[PDB]
Amino acid sequence: LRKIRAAQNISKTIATSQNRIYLTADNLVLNLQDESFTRGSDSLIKGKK
Amino acid sequence: KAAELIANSLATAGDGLIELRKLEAAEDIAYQLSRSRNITYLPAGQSVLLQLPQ
Repeated sequence: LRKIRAAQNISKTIATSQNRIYLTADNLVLNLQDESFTRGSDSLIKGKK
Repeated sequence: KAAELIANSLATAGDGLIELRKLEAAEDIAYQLSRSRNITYLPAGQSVLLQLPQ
């Protein structure tokens, strides 16, 4: 059984391995805009008295 | 004991029992031999700013 122990130990060391694959992503952004954008103007002709 | 019980169960369940136990085991063995896989996805997008038209 010493033989088995040693074989076990060697097998253990050699054997260890593992793989895995998955896809995930993390992202976060917060944009705060309290406004409707301006700088919007049509072409109109206006005049004042 | 498990082996004894399995043998007993298969004996009762007949040959058909044994056969597909063998298949299950084969499936297990095959899985272990090659355990891995992935799933494919189509692309996601990223954020962007939307401008509303006037």
